[PDB]
Amino acid sequence: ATKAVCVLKGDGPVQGTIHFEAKGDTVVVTGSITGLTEGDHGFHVHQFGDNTQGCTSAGPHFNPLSKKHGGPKDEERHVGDLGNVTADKNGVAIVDIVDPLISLSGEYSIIGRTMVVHEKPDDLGRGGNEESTKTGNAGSRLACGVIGIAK
Amino acid sequence: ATKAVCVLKGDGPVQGTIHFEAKGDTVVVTGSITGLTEGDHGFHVHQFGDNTQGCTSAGPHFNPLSKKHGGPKDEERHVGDLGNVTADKNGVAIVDIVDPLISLSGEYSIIGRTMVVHEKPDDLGRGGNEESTKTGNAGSRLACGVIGIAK
Ligand SMILES: [Cu+2]
Ligand SMILES: [Cu+2]
Ligand SMILES: [Zn+2]
Ligand SMILES: [Zn+2]
Repeated sequence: ATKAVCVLKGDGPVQGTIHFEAKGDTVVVTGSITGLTEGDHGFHVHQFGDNTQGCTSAGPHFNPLSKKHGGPKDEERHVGDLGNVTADKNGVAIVDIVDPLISLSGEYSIIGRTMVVHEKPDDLGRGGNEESTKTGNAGSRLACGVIGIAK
Repeated sequence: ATKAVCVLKGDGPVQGTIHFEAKGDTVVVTGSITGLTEGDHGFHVHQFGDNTQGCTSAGPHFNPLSKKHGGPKDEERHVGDLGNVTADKNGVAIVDIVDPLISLSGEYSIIGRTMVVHEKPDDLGRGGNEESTKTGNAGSRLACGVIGIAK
């Protein structure tokens, strides 16, 4: 697929539609998430597209290369590290990311995996603690969805 | 990619969890669906893992070989044609299917696509009207979910 889509849903007020498009050796991510508290929220691709137990069953951050948690710009990051999405006072976050590590095909494709938007911001592996270089301290999983093939 | 899972959700009471496992050269599908009316219900893999408009956006049945709709045992069928699941009087349908066309990797992969359970029985393409050759007259989509990679 050169195109993918993900519908984020959770137990609370957070929902959103995320679009993915392959361009060169990058994936352009677009869309929006509504119902968010003003400010930043971690935005990551988790390993499994398993929603049997809410967003918890999605597992760890997609990390096929076995590296530590970082920000999208860092060389030392998990493939699923897409940084933070920023919500305005109205609680809407317009997503716009161009990532060079995630892919929509091949060994480490993200199709069939889970997109997760977190409760708190992602400190990009710079919080100092140990929960910083594993998840970036983004908190619980507000909404999530399995990444699917799009027309 | 040897295991996959799908959580079926809809506007109504129908829900269920479907499991997929690559065993040998085939794919074993198991699980259960609840909240169904007693009797048969179409059970298919639709082309897109797009839930932006409910089960509607999933598109037509997955059909990479460009064939007409049929039953799972027919030569002429869509790759996504898994026939009917049968609900007992308590509204529970136990899924136990092994299928020769679907796969969890490559050209026939259903990872990232949508599993749908229909309101009415699939006539296995033998209804005699044009609709039979497309959807088996299975009708509306009661519940669906994107097929994701499982641990
Ligand atoms: Cu995360
Ligand atoms: Cu169908
Ligand atoms: Zn990470
Ligand atoms: Zn069909």
